[PDB]
Amino acid sequence: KLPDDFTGCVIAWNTAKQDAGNYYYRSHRKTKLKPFERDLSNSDENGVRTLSTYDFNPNVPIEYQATRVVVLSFELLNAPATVCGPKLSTQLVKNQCVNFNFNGLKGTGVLTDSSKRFQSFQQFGRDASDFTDSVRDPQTLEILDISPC
Amino acid sequence: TCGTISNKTPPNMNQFSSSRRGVYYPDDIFRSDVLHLTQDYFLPFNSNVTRYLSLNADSNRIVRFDNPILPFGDGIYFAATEKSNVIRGWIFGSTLDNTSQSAIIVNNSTHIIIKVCNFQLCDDPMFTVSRGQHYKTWVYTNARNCTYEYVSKSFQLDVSEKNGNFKHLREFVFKNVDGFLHVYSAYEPIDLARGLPSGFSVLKPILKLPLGINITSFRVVMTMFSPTTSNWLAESAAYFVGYLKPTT
Ligand SMILES: *[C@@H]1O[C@H](CO)[C@@H](O[C@@H]2O[C@H](CO)[C@@H](O)[C@H](O)[C@H]2NC(C)=O)[C@H](O)[C@H]1NC(C)=O
Ligand SMILES: *[C@@H]1O[C@H](CO)[C@@H](O)[C@H](O)[C@H]1NC(C)=O
Ligand SMILES: *[C@@H]1O[C@H](CO)[C@@H](O)[C@H](O)[C@H]1NC(C)=O
Ligand SMILES: *[C@@H]1O[C@H](CO)[C@@H](O)[C@H](O)[C@H]1NC(C)=O
Ligand SMILES: *[C@@H]1O[C@H](CO)[C@@H](O)[C@H](O)[C@H]1NC(C)=O
Repeated sequence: KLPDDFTGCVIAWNTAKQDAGNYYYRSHRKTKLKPFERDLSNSDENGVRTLSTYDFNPNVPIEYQATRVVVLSFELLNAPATVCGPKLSTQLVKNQCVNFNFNGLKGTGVLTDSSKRFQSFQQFGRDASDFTDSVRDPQTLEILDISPC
Repeated sequence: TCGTISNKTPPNMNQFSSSRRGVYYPDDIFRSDVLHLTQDYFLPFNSNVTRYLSLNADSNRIVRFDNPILPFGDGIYFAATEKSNVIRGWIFGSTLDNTSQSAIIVNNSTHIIIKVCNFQLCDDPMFTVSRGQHYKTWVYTNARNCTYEYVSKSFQLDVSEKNGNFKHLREFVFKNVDGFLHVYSAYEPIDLARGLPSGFSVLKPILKLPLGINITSFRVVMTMFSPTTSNWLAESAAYFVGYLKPTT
């Protein structure tokens, strides 16, 4: 089960040539799973198995053919970046109105040094308007102020 | 193998107030200099909180070692008032037997261990202390299909049967949401013989554990002590359980 608040990507591809064999799915349960809950129970109370079997062969009709699924779940917190796209980094350009992109936080404004104390994990700062008024430079870890252009 | 306890007295389940005790950060969003009003599972202020004891009274041969299987609600508040590190951790799951996966979170004397497996639990999941030092772990007999493990960096506890009134209050909130067990905690120095002290507490996020398990029930893992590796003795500690309720 995916949550309603899911952010992420679902990826799948057919592998009927690779993933021949027996694989199992739960056909019945007394209650639905919670989001990202798992239930590994094979036997019931009496001993008969609660799991149904996929028979996967390249000979089965397409709808029954095996697909691998990868589900990527993401977060974009005010915390250090852990996975990034391949973008190359440019030099800083302070005291000019520029477009910027820090850890994928795009924007435009004027960059300057700042007196801001950030928390050890904190990557950006926002004022009461949610205007992002500061950002941690991921290269130097120095804190830059962002001003309106 | 397992330890055993003969003739526990049953839990008396006396009740105390969570007076502003047990606030925690409701979401991972960083906020500064703001007032945030939010609907979430919180322990309401002045809520009833149930006390459970480990206690020994040889003059009556009274033993308490209150480790019942407690329900896990929409999460729990947990507080230990402590002096000799009797409370070592928790077991989370549904059946709390080999028919289901359960998560064990325990301060094993040199490492915090987190495991998710089809544990066969002991009837009394416990640690043991001989002569003021770690003896053996009687938490589970078989691990079976483990699917998560974490072990914290090395340390040492003080494990002696220290005398007097309680000196450590350790507070926790547990939430199981979207397949993460969230753990929040705070620590306060205390100097009291009974109950929870009144006071405001905010609990920092300690863990998000991607445990896909169904958590319906829990119980505490506690130490027993001996000088002679036999006739294991309960030792005075108390823990307090409160239930999170959907409140603003
Ligand atoms: C999680 O585990 C609990 C306990 O194992 C499950 O509760 C059982 O649910 C069925 C149907 O609702 C009842 O007939 C049983 O009596 C319940 N047992 C207990 C001890 O309460 C629960 O269904 C599991 N799944 C979820 C999503 O909570
Ligand atoms: C890479 O990052 C580190 C730490 O953020 C920094 O010291 C270094 O200057 C950066 N760039 C290069 C080319 O090393
Ligand atoms: C539990 O709460 C009720 C009201 O919230 C209170 O009357 C009662 O005294 C509490 N429990 C005990 C043991 O006092
Ligand atoms: C548990 O503690 C014992 C000694 O206290 C230590 O030998 C062991 O390594 C610890 N557990 C793990 C998983 O490291
Ligand atoms: C669990 O482990 C047993 C062996 O101890 C194995 O036979 C069984 O298939 C395993 N189940 C899963 C779901 O991994």
